[PDB]
Amino acid sequence: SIQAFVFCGKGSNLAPMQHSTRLPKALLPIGNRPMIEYVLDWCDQADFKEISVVAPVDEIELIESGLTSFLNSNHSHHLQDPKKINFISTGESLQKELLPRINGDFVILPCDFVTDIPPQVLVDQFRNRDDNNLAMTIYYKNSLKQQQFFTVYSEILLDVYSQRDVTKTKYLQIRSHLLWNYPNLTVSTKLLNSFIYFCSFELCQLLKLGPQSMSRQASFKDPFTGNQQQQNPPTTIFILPNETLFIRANNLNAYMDANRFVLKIKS
Amino acid sequence: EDRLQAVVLTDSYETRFMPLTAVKPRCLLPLANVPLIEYTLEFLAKAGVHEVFLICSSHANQINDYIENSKWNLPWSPFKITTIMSPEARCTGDVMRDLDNRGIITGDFILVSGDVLTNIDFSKMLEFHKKMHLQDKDHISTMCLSKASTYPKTRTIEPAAFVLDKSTSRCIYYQDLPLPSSREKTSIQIDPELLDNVDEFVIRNDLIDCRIDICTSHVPLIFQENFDYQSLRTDFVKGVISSDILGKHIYAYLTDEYAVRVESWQTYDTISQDFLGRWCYPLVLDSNIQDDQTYSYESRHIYKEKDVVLAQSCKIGKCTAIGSGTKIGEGTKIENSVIGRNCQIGENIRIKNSFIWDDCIIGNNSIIDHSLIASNATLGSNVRLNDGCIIGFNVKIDDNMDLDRNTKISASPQDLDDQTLAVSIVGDKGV
Amino acid sequence: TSHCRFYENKYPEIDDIVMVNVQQIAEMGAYVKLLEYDNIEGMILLSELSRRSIQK
Amino acid sequence: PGISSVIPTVLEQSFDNSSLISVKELLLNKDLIHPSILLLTSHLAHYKIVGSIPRCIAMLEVFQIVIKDYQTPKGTTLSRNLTSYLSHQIDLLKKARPLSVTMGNAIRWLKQEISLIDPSTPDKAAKKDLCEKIGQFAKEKIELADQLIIDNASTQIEESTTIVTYGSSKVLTELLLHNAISLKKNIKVIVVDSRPLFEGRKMAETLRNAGVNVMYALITSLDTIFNDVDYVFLGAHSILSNGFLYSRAGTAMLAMSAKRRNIPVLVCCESLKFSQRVQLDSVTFNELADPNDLVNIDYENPVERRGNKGALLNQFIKERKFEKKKLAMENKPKGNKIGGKKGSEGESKDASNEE
Repeated sequence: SIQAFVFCGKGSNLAPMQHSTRLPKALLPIGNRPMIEYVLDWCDQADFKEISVVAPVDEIELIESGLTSFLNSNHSHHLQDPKKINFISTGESLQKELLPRINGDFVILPCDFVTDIPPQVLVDQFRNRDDNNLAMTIYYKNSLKQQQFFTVYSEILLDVYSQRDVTKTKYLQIRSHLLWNYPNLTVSTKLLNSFIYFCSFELCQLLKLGPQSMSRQASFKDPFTGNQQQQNPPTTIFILPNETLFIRANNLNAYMDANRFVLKIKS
Repeated sequence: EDRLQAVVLTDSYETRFMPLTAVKPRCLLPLANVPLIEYTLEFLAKAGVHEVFLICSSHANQINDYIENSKWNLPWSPFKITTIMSPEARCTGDVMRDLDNRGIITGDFILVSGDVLTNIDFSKMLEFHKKMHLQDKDHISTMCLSKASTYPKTRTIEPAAFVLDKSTSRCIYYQDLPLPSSREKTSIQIDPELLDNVDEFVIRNDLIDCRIDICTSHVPLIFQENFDYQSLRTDFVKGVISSDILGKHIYAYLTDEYAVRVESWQTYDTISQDFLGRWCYPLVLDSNIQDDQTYSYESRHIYKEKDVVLAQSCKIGKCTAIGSGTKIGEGTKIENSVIGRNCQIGENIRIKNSFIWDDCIIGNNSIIDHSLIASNATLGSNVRLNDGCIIGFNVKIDDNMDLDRNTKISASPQDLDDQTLAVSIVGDKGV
Repeated sequence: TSHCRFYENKYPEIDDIVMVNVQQIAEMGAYVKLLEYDNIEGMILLSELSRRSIQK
Repeated sequence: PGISSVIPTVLEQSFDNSSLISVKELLLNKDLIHPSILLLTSHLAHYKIVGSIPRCIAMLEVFQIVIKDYQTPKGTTLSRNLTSYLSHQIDLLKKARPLSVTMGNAIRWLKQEISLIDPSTPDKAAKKDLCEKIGQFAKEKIELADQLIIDNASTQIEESTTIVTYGSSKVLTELLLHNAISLKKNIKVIVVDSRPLFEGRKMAETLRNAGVNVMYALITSLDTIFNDVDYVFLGAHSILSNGFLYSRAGTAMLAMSAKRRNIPVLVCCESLKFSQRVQLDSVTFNELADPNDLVNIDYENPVERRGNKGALLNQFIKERKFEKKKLAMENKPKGNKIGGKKGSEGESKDASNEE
């Protein structure tokens, strides 16, 4: 009934450490405490029994070793290596591969995490409010240009539009049918996505038949559209994504943020 | 803060109310027995205006007469009414220009466009405006906003879009779309110049239009400078925003209280319904603002004035109003309708969500379902109407007539169906 | 249209067995349609129905 | 076991018959508890819709699900630890929120069933017939009983009637729906609602969703609408063996008003709702909830507002206690429509011996 999938890959976006043959993306010392330590703590807090970690082509046994030695764990962790990984494909191709192993609801949590927020309340929200998908956004660093945009709702708390500023037209465009149904659409600039994903029971059917997803963002939350034409088969509860805001300083790592995280950790 | 002057824009959205306006004007018309300008006047009084400017053009003489008859020409009031003359059918810019040419304004002035019925205490708002002005020199006008009724699905005529701020509250963009009536457009474009200077953005579409502005002594000068502007909401504010004068800012204000402007028929109906319910707290008929009125609130949402004659064996519904001097016979099954002052009724009228204005004579046997009857128009025998029917001024409806949905009736004794004289669409007669 | 007898004749005999589908109850007993012999109604009084919660 | 003791708000000088607090947020749970029970508990903790009748049905469904998921172990027999598990479940439920008589009855029935089937029959064959039997039972003492109630109402209710109702009893809603759509009658349904619960509101909404003329009523404005009203139905929960209705919120007042002003009160009830336990006042056994529900300004349930209220221990002695279930009188409600067709409230437990 309850399970979690842990995403692992390779450091491509990072500049300075990751290109070494023996050092993996999952096992990295940034600020004394390891990268997958926090994730393990989170999982422990969440009371999930069976957790299966998905591994890339590189590092097959190192991750296992990490899981085993040094660390409290006390849980049956399984590390599996699928074949269809090309990177040029982060985790969607892994997700597509592993679907009969899923019995109930699954939670997606990557290897890279800096976390400080309460973990139970997300899960509880996911459980209660009768929703298929839930994601998290956290404030930008307040300590002394083109960024990213996200949509939020305030009363129920919903997500509608999530597209970035990488590849788009010069003028920002909004759809008419996407605006009339659900009238209030607050667009924030400061918020950053922490890449925490929650999935319900009815998601396994779509991946095996028609793949369209890129970086677990393109065809995952955006194809919720039951407007204009309706030419895609749904699984029945209407398809609706959700979002929740948090105050504490805990975010993602991609660019030169590692050095800031170091500064943060010591307090 | 003492000594204030206000400019009220009356007679602006004619022909939009297509069946009416031929002899009698738009603003002079009553909501529930009492005219729409009266509320505005009351609001002005509450605010504390000392000099009132009113614009009249079409059917202006009657308006003037009404003003004269109202209790404000007499010297007891702090404010006096002066009329501005203008040619038939004009834009809001020309009038502004004329006003500027005349030259009266010293300091802050209130510009109200359209017909607004509102219950918000405004002293606080004024104070806020003052405080904001005291912050920085280059600041112009204040705007009013209110949360929409449930969902904007019945409100198709007003698709007002707003981009706002949390910290300082400033508007950016305005857009309109049809959608369920006609499915055509799917694109809206937003300005990319200023983003990081504001940081916080709240985009909202579910907001009721008010079109009320509290303005400083800059607007007429601005209008003089750039004479390309036609309307204040569509072109002007946006223009100001998009680097017209560098450093100038505008205000946005939010209030949860009831404030809706009249522009279409369905909207008007909704407003009437709201009034019938207990949504308005300072604006209830039982208080009697006009002093000539003698209305009193009764059980089961029924409004009644003093001295009403009604015959035995009748059933009543919900959210109804009955004026004074009404002579009603046996039958009436009244549900969700307003009836004007002094109305003679024969026998048996089945009423479902109807509407009747001042001085109407209804004959014998009529089944009326969701339609409006104007002033001095008489109903004969056998009248049956469908949803969303509007009857104009002085229409003498004779014997045996049947009409379906969206049938409009003329007021002039020109372009629309059903003539004011004898028999409507059963024998074509008249001019 | 669905009608006609199942075996040979419209009317049942003596000691023979019939299956009934009950539509409404509690007035006299059960005067309901048959499935073993035609669609003509057959009645039981409130005594022969019980062998040993009677309404449920 | 979980979490016990350590709770805000004082014990109070007035009204302390029952324990006032329990688990709401899940932390450190036993690795044997079925998730459906947990979910139910989570729901009940902050519920708006259900009341007495649907709750029991839900519980039954949950039990059925559990049975379906259950299989006989190699070591321990079918009747070895099941009873213990049931007891544990009951204890959890009690900890969460006090329970009804119907639930107790259901539990008793389950226990009886457990005893009836001897541990010798094939396991697959056992549960196959068990779940069918349980379904049959459900059909009989609930759905069929509801139907019976409806039919009783039908013969008694005249052409074109005005009905005044309270709460969120499902049976009454069903009846109203029947009146609206299936029989087609002129109905005026006045529904009354209180501060902490929006059950009346919900009922009104449901009625609207069908197409009925509804008047929304309040406790502050009661006498204005009566002085016209012909028939009044109350939201039934349990009838005691004295002749008193243990029911939700300000129904007693309504009953009193009815008694004062001409017309008697009517109550629709199930055949299994009856209790052999006896009490004659509201002080005896009170059902309590947290005073946190009455802190905020009304309008809607979730608001989160800054104003004035929000002190229980901070200010100089402040007690903000309320009751969920009250007692309705004996002589005022006379009408009772049950599984045994006809009877009065004075006839307290004549159906209890008949079963």
